[PDB]
Amino acid sequence: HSLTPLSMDVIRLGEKTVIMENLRRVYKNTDTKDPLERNVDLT
Amino acid sequence: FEAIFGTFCNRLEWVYFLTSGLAAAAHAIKFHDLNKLTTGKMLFHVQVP
Repeated sequence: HSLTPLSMDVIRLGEKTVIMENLRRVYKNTDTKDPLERNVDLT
Repeated sequence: FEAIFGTFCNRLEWVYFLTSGLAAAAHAIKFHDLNKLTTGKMLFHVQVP
């Protein structure tokens, strides 16, 4: 029931505002691949 | 007669290391006893998340 003020970047579009987050800071120098870097197959 | 109007010397201006921005990449340290030693090492200990 308590909130903590933290700062991020916000995009404004279509009368809705969206938080922008680059998760590269989490997966640095570790074994597990960042799931947002996906592979795609086309035939 | 033949006239010698003037004689001139080189007005060469000195240059110095720290006065050049190239020292910005550097970090200059003076070390009198450097002539005695032959090796220099630094050790890094890093663990991963």
